[PDB]
Amino acid sequence: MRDLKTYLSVAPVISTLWFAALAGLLIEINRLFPDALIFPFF
Amino acid sequence: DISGLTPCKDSKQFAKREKQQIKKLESSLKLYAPESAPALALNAQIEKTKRRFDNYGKYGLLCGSDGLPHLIVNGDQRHWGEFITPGILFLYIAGWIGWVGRSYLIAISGEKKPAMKEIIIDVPLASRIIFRGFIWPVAAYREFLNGDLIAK
Amino acid sequence: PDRPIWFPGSTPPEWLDGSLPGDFGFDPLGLSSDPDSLKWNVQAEIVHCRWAMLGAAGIFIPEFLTKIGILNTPSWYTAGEQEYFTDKTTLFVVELILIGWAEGRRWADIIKPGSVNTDPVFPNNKLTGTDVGYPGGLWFDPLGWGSGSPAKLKELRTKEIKNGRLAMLAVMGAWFQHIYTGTGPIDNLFAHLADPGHATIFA
Amino acid sequence: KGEWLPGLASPDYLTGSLAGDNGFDPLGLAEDPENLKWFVQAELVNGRWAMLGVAGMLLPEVFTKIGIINVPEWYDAGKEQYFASSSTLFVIEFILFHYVEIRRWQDIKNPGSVNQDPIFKQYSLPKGEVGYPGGIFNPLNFAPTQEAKEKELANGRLAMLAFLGFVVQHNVTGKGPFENLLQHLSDPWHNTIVQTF
Ligand code: CLA
Ligand code: CLA
Ligand code: CLA
Ligand code: CLA
Ligand SMILES: CC(/C=C/C=C(C)/C=C/[C@@]12O[C@]1(C)C[C@@H](O)CC2(C)C)=C\C=C\C=C(C)\C=C\C=C(C)\C=C\[C@@]12O[C@]1(C)C[C@@H](O)CC2(C)C
Ligand SMILES: CC(=C/C=C\C=C(C)\C=C\C=C(C)\C=C\[C@@]12O[C@]1(C)C[C@@H](O)CC2(C)C)/C=C/C=C(C)/C=C/[C@@]12O[C@]1(C)C[C@@H](O)CC2(C)C
Repeated sequence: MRDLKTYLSVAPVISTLWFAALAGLLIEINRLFPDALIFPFF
Repeated sequence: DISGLTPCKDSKQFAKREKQQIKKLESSLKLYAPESAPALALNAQIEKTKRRFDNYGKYGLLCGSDGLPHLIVNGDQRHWGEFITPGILFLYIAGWIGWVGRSYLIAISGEKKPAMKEIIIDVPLASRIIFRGFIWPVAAYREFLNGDLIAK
Repeated sequence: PDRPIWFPGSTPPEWLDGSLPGDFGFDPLGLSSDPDSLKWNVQAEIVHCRWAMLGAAGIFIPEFLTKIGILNTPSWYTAGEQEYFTDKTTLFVVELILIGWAEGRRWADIIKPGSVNTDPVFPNNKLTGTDVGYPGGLWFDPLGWGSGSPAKLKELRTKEIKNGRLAMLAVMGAWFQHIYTGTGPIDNLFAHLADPGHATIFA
Repeated sequence: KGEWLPGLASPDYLTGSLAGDNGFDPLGLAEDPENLKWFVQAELVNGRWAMLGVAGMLLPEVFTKIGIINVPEWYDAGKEQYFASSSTLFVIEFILFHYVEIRRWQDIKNPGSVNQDPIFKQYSLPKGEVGYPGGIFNPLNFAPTQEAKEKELANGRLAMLAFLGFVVQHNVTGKGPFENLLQHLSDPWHNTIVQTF
């Protein structure tokens, strides 16, 4: 378990997990709000 | 209004462009059966286009002569939401990221071989460091005032 | 050492001794090599066992009583669809706050074994538990059946753990049976008991 | 002193000497003593103003709902016409606050330096701690005991939270605070935030 956790903390794996999470969040945000060109909340 | 620009609800080329897009979509829509899924998808596309044009008209942008919206980066109070507010948001996010990275680097600099910590990140320390970026402007201002920001 | 194991004739893992209640040496994936992982897994298993026991009881008692003419409760699968005196969001928020207080207390107990044994408001009331996961006290052990000889305590803990495992299996079986077949679990049991051969999963 | 979160060790820099100490600093802001002093003064001022603000936007609404004096709401209090234009009042406030805040800043930088009156030289403030001038500022001669400071800090924190709630719940719902509370009390289970949207 220690060695598996150490391997999971290597740079490419952490990078791909972080970027997958970011891409998913961005895609979901763009799906909920389809188009956006200016900031209209104010 | 500004630099000879017309409000986007008044302009006629905007409505002309909307008409062309709707006609182009309906040209392909006419092929499939009414009950088929492609017809539903194309109807959803048409509704999305109409909603987008309505929102663009509502938000008060200024289309030019060609009929496309233009952005004003002067700082005029009527057009602060086009550039200035997203700029502030981006600056906040970038400062957060930079502060978190610099804090992690300084934290791991103490050990004997920081290179092995860079190539193999440690998760608990980074998790502790990450949430301190929510208050990055205050910490940066105080560190600048003290004199810990710039190396000597 | 000589206790029965899950696979007779095999070698139990070194990190599984047998002192823990309900220990049979079943850990082929090595998910609890680290002692801290062992503590966390034990706490999670205990919580899961208790919650699933409550869930299995609350699923299978009203359905059986509805099979008889005593009760008229609806199906457990459609319970959330019905209407109540408040919106589901408000009930969810109130439940979230209420359960969150207790879960924070339990988390504080897990992190530090002896920091939440006293009533914050009145310092007179105390909790008499001395083991993590077994709060004890008058609130969670009014009858006093908890404290006792180590052998009796281990036997009771093993009974509870086995019942909880069976309950977890029961709840997942009920969920999968309802989604696949489309009828109440008691109906499935009666139909299978009527015709043991043909009335099975292969139908 | 007390622990904000049970089971969590208090930060090493917070030793409990300061009044209103509970070890609440998860983000590590007050890791330097100078930052600690500056933030102590800032927390005093932000909150000493907040109590007055909350009272000003709360009490008149209650007294008007009773039916004694008809006063405009706190959001609409700026539209009403007064004996002078808003610009003149703003300029006067700017000048006076400039003077008093520069005096306070000079007190903070060098303690015990601006105690002396600049015009009538015979009057001076008695020596004391920073942030608690005393003297003329304490006309009733109340002892600055630690318990009073703790009560003041707790009241200030509550007032800050109340002001934030006022602002947010008036932005979301166009009505005022007291009418919002009355509406919630009319039917508690169908008037919370989650009921709206
Ligand atoms: C750790 C954070 C970090 C920080 C705070 C800085 C800071 C800075 N960079 Mg450097 N840089 C970094 C990483 C970082 N860099 C990396 C990874 C590279 C290689 C791609 C470079 C290559 C680089 C160049 C080529 C230049 C700078 C320059 C600058 C300066 C101006 C800002 C700017 O132009 O951005 C420029 C930013 C980029 C080109 C990319 C950096 C953003 C990366 C993708 C993210 C870093 C995040 C990191 C992975 C976080 C890990 C922490 C986590 C484990 C907890 C400023 C001192 C400029 C300069 O010299 O100004 C005087 C410049 O010319 N940087
Ligand atoms: C619900 C979660 C759960 C959890 C956390 C545990 C946890 C534990 N078990 Mg228990 N156990 C469970 C349910 C669970 N059990 C069930 C349902 C049974 C009956 C089959 C048993 C029977 C059992 C035996 C016979 C033994 C243990 C033992 C242990 C301990 C060491 C093994 C371990 O590291 O597990 C950690 C486990 C996990 C992290 C859970 C998730 C694992 C993956 C992600 C799940 C894959 C899902 C699953 C395969 C899908 C099934 C679908 C469903 C419809 C059936 C530890 C306290 C050993 C012991 O020492 O006893 C004290 C041992 O000998 N358990
Ligand atoms: C482990 C957790 C657990 C959970 C989350 C639930 C969850 C629920 N229970 Mg179940 N239940 C459990 C364990 C659990 N039960 C156990 C161990 C038993 C055995 C005693 C039961 C026996 C049971 C009964 C006999 C009833 C429920 C009902 C309910 C449902 C709504 C009522 C409510 O929750 O108030 C807490 C619920 C109870 C503990 C019993 C009190 C009955 C409540 C107040 C509802 C009465 C409303 C009425 C029947 C509906 C119409 C009103 C009328 C004016 C028109 C909901 C699905 C009710 C239902 O079926 O609604 C759809 C209900 O009648 N449960
Ligand atoms: C926990 C006990 C348990 C019990 C008592 C039952 C009982 C029943 N199930 Mg099964 N089932 C279970 C677990 C259980 N199930 C689980 C966890 C799942 C999810 C994978 C299923 C999924 C399932 C489906 C999808 C269907 C049934 C069906 C049925 C009935 C016919 C038997 C059959 O065809 O085999 C099917 C059995 C399974 C796919 C796997 C069961 C094996 C698990 C590991 C049992 C372990 C329990 C224990 C050791 C055995 C005796 C229990 C006793 C001590 C109380 C029977 C009443 C069929 C039905 O509707 O009958 C008409 C049906 O269509 N079951
Ligand atoms: C000053 C203030 C309000 C002042 C209001 C005033 C003057 C109002 C004036 C008026 O109303 C009147 C009287 C009458 C009206 O007619 C006119 C106006 C003009 C409208 C609020 C401060 C409000 C201040 C607030 C809410 C501050 C909140 C801070 C928090 C929660 C910080 C938390 C943490 O920093 C800690 C403590 C430790 C870290 O480790 C972690 C984090 C989380 C970073
Ligand atoms: C908590 C839980 C678990 C279930 C079910 C949980 C199950 C089946 C868990 C199974 C785990 C397994 C098999 C793990 C196996 C292994 O990990 C080991 C042990 C060791 C490794 O070496 C090998 C592998 C294989 C990885 C279930 C809880 C259910 C609840 C509260 C239900 C509540 C309700 O019903 C009520 C009362 C009334 C309804 O109206 C509403 C709902 C809400 C529906």
